[PDB]
Amino acid sequence: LEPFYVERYSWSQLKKLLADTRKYHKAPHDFMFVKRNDPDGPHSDRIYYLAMSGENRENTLFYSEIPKTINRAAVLMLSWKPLLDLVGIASYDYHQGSGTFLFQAGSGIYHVKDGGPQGFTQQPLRPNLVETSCPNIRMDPKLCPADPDWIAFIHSNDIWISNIVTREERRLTYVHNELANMEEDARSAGVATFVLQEEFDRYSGYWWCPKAETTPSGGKILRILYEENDESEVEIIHVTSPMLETRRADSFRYPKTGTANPKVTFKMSEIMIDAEGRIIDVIDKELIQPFEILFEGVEYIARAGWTPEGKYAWSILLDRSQTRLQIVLISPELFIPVEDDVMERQRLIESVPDSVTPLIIYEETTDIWINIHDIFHVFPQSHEEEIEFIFASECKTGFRHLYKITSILKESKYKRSSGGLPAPSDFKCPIKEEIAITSGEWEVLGRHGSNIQVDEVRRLVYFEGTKDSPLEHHLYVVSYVNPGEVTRLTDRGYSHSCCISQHCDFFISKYSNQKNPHCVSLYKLSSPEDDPTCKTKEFWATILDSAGPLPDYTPPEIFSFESTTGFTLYGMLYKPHDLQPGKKYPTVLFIYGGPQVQLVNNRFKGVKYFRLNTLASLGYVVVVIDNRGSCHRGLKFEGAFKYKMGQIEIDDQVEGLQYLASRYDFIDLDRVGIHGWSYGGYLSLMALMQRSDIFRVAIAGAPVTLWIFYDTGYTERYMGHPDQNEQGYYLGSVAMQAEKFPSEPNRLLLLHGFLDENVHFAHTSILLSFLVRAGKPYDLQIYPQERHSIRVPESGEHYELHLLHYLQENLGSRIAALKV
Amino acid sequence: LEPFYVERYSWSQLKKLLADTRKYHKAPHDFMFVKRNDPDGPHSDRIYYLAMSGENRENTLFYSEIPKTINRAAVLMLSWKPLLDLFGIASYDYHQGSGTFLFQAGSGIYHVKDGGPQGFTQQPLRPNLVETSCPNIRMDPKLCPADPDWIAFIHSNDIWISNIVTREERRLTYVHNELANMEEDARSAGVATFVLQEEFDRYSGYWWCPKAETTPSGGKILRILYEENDESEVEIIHVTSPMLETRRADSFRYPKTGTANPKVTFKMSEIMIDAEGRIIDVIDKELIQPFEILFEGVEYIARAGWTPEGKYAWSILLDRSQTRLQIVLISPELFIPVEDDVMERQRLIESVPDSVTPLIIYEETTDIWINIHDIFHVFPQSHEEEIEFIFASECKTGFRHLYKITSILKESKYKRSSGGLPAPSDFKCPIKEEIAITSGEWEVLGRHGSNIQVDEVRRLVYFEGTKDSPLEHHLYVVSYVNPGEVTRLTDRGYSHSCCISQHCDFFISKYSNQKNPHCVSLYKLSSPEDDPTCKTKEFWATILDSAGPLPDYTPPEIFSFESTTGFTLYGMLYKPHDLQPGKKYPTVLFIYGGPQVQLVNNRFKGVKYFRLNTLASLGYVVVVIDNRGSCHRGLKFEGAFKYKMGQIEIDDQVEGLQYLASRYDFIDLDRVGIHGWSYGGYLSLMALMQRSDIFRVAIAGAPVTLWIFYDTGYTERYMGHPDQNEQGYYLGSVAMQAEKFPSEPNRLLLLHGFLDENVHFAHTSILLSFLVRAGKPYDLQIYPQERHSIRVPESGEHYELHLLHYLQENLGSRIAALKV
Repeated sequence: LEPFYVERYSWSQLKKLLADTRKYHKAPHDFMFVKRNDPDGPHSDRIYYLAMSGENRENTLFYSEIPKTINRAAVLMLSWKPLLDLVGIASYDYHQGSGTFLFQAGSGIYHVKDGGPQGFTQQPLRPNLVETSCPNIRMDPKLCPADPDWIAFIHSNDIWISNIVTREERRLTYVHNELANMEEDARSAGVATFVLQEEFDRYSGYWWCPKAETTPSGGKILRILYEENDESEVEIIHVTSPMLETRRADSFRYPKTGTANPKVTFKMSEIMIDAEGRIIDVIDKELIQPFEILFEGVEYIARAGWTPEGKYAWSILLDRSQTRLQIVLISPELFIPVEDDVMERQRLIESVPDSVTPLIIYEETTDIWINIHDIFHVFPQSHEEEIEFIFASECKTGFRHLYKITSILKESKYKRSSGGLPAPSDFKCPIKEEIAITSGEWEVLGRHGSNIQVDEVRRLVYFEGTKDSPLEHHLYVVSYVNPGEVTRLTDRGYSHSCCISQHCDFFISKYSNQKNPHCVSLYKLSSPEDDPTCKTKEFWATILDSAGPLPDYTPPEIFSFESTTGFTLYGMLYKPHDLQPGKKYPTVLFIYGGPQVQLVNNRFKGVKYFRLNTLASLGYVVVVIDNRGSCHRGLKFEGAFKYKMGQIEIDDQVEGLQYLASRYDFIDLDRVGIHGWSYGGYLSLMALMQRSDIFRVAIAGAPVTLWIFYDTGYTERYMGHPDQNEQGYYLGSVAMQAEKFPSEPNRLLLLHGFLDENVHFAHTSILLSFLVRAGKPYDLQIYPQERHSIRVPESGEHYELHLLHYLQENLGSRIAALKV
Repeated sequence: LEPFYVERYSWSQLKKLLADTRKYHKAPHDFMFVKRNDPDGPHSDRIYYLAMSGENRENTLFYSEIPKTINRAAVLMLSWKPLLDLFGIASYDYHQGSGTFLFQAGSGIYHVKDGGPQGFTQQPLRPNLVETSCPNIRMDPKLCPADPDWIAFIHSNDIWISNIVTREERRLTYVHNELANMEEDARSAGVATFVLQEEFDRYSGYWWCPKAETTPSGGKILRILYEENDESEVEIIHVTSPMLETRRADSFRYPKTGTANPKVTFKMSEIMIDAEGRIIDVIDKELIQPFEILFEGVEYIARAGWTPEGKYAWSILLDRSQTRLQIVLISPELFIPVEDDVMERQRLIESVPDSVTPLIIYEETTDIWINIHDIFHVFPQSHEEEIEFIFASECKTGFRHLYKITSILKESKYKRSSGGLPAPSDFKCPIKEEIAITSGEWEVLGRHGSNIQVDEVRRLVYFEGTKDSPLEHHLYVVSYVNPGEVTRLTDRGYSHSCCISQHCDFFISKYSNQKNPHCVSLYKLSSPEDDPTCKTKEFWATILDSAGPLPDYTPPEIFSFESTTGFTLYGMLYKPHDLQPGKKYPTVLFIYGGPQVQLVNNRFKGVKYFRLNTLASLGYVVVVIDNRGSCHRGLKFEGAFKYKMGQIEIDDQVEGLQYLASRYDFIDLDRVGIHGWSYGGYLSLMALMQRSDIFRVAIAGAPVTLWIFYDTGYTERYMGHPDQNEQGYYLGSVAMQAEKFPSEPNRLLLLHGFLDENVHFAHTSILLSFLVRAGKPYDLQIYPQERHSIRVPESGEHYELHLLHYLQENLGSRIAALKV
């Protein structure tokens, strides 16, 4: 069986090849339905959404008209109507009673009105700048749901509010100083700190109370819950400033694993507004006892918000190890004004009843980890001493499922005036009811936009899950009263990502598969008159048509194999284009292989993984395998590498590789390469360390080389604290095992964005430090202008060019074979 | 001619080859002569000196006995007797009258006596630790020459003094606070700042007055001249900290070319002491008028000290462009106490006479630049109206020569009482006499320890120079009264580094040549009875013996050629070992090429440049050429590249390369590589950029890629201010011309110490950013533990390993030909 050697192009020629194939190459999202309520008009709804409409175009608001009826013989294509007059807009708020949109576009915060009592526009509206006296950029703007005249935003790590008709502007928090350096002033209000944004996907740190309390004089009280962080004890790291001329570095509060997270607490801003819409006074309030006493054991505020009527604030709270989750109701009466005078302050503590107390309405544990999600729905309060809610969890069965829970709002055993600390269980509510709404060997999805929509009239819950296949996401519906069978609403053969109307009579799906690029289509939901539980769908219109099967892109084929570990493991195979019979080709394993990611599924890969096809076209077999630890296969599948990251993943990659090599004799196992970014770079190094017999070259992008360098939230989920897993951290850190790398050159390539604040460059430089100490060869490429991703096209072009040339010169071509 | 190809050794074989050739592998310095004064004893002198006894041992004081007579049939090897037994030392201080040594060894400052009234030890001495209350490390200790009980030192950028018998310890300056961080507190006293240490080789910023003024009470006043620096307006730069696990950078005051140098002034500390050694008071004193007014146009305090009688402080002052030098006498009466009260301060200003004024006893200019040196001898004052001194200069002829000068210390035309400002020439002293002691097309040496020694009895001056050859330094002697014949004292055929005993009856030479490793020998000076002016020498004893003609080292041969530019240029050629007939070999140009350095001379290159021989043993031609700009050829030769660094150097390299190619068939001009560090790395990049027709590969170490990033003292000397040389700065900066690099890979290797504070790593990172932008390929090696030098052995070994392997794979071997 003869070895195929790839065509040996020059650097200039490969640049041309890449530029030519690139030359040919954002979908609508954040949908919202608003009813017309016009009996004579032809339209039932107007949908609003964010999209581009061009390769080089700002992301902006559009609308389309949903007609009451359609021509069912034809296919309706909805025209995109620009909502606004002339990157861009990333998200938007809406208040339905008034029609007020609010959004940030560049530095400015703007608002328009459509769909309210004002009616529906037929032409682009003019964005109205919310004026300000704040010198710096305003971040994270939110409408007050109780009063759409008021917004809030962050300026220099403090909370501000601004009235968009009276033009009044007030600062609510005085925690940060814009003029002081960060080393001395490390406190913020209303802002999620690094670990929360990066490792829990919480981006805001303040929440409007959705209802206004009326006052005696005919005014009102608006309310804002917010987290206040003190990062004074968090370690300070320096990362190189993008302006390389300065030869300077930015300071950065980075809680590395096994060191202090920020000191956190809850606060409440109480804004008194008079009859004319003007601020009487602002009273800043704090918890009656400190956070550590009321919420024992809690490290992270994972999520937060309010109940629909604004009676209680809620929060989802994690312990340090992230094996215990608590859902806690927090009353506004737990908050007292911040007081310097101890005499007046002691009176305010004694004035608040002992009956007012935190209410832990739910608690769960696991000995794997808590995966945080966005599913949490709270029904209206039927009775004063009860609360009903839907939550999702992997803790019961090891797959994420929905549960309808009723908890009893009991007065606590603990009395505050007695002058003691509460026992752990004193705030725990008892569980009256806990019904499993779903179950099986498959999960409900709750991250990255996936959530539930609850029809309260027909008593149903729409959700996304993996019930039909782990390679496809689908829309499902089921009753939450008499949970029986689960009706799938999307068609098989594509993977779907869906949005359901607030009115529960429509859903939109963005869908694709390996062959076809992503589509976006609208579907009307119907039920037969005799049974509202039973749900059917009908195609209504196309929002975004697929480009169709692209020329010069051959998709891969999805394979599987029964692993010796007792799991089916899936993969993607790109056959090298124009197979010559009786010839064996060089192979390139592309890998990520860490938690919270699945690379192998029935989705279009011709956008993001286009260069895998380019490798196939030059004569490389390309393989991708989701090893144990990847998502969408349940908690036990995910848990396989708890305490043991780096030890198992390459066994699955090799087992899958050898499966393919037996069934396909065109795979040359003497010329295999491995490449990945972040965790993929990490495993690319482990592959070369552990299995140098199988892997000739390894190309590691932004690799974790040393787990002690990575943050608290991520590293302690999967590896625990470093003091209690000394062997796991050692075996999982490539920089502590530099002697295991080859003494042969032209096998190791390290790639790194120099400005990376996520996986610090330090990971690479310390690896290099030990490789140099151990007399080991390496190749290195730096991207001086890039962080963790590659954003500037020139850097990405150079990356791809160097990668192809490296694979050619050290793996694929005939000159590569001669170098040994 | 058939092409020779070097053997393809593996990475492991090359490591072994480098380790075997290394397996077989700091001379005596800082000499001092002390007379025995023992008529009955066998020894005339004891010599003390710093050295390293073994390979891995520390640097300490030793001594040897100089006998009154010698067996002239035999060769006396002096035995090294350890002075200390410490339960290291970079320098020491000594007081003749008392016999007190003072030195720093590690964190401690020590004192111990030998060779005065207390006698001469016959075994190692255990030193006495100086007591302190200071928490941080103490720097730059100096004995008071007027009282060996008193020492000074620096602690946290302020001057302290302490008494080694009474144990009194007083802080003299209150200019820096260690508690406040670097960003806000930028003042220091007694310390030379960055630029003056790197670019002017001044390491101290305070000078003891050599004499004590007696008080009528019975005590005395001791004085310390010092410079006070304010670095507030100097730019702050961040350099990666050596502890890579911290992921932090350290702050550094780095005055980049075209920006503010430190604000500098002179101060005077007056220490009043009572009759029995106790301090009475300390008065800190400042200049009567500001530094800028008294010393118009002066940027740099290049050198400073006192006249031997202690009457005047002196200073050598440069303007910003470093084309004007002034020697200035500064009376203690020009200093007044520092006063807050403005009325009491104006009393003190008026209490100083108008006759007391700064005295500019010498001034010179040049169209090239002033090279600062350490030669300045002031004779005793016979008349109070006159000062006689010897100074050296290149400004008269273009070569450095000694001049005896007499200046009239006149009363100035400027009066302070008049209430105006002094004009430029008001402080200039008229020149009574200016005799040239030496002359010719050759230079006197005044840097790196080269200096003069004056014999005031015989009226002679000993010096070092290039008179006999620019490839050899030799010791000479000449009269300063009736200068004529210059008598060489060292033997032709070696290059010498010498020092003369204070008593002018002995000199020591460290000498070597191309064939023989370095030796150190003692020679006795004497005169014939008929003429004290005449000096002869005789070999007395060896201090450090030769290793002998070194096994497995083959030295190069020095050559020269008559350049088209009108100068003879010198070079070194390493012929390949086992030179086959009718074959041509790959060539490696090693380069520095910047100012203040000469690579080609008659010295042993088998230690520092041992690996050039190793390259020749593998079959490489190695060439080194001293292009125009290199030192030891006069100021006109050196000035060739003024305003245009990087534009002329490679022309000379290539001319010398073509000269060798026409005279030797074995040089294969199709396979020429270039390599150097610092300025050599810079020129290696320029070589590939400008002349890719000549040079196949370039290995750039710590390269200056961008002259705006380099400091004031160096860059502005050679290139002027950036506004006055926009094109020279552009053309001289390789990062600004990234498009000129090759589109072929395997031609450019970048080497850089990651922690380099001198040539910042940003030179590389910025070059790489432009190379990425221009789609150009590069190879990169980082040394994460190294600064500008490569100190840690592992880093050095890896560098040598990787460089050999790179040259093999991309220049020398058969695979290198097939790669193109």
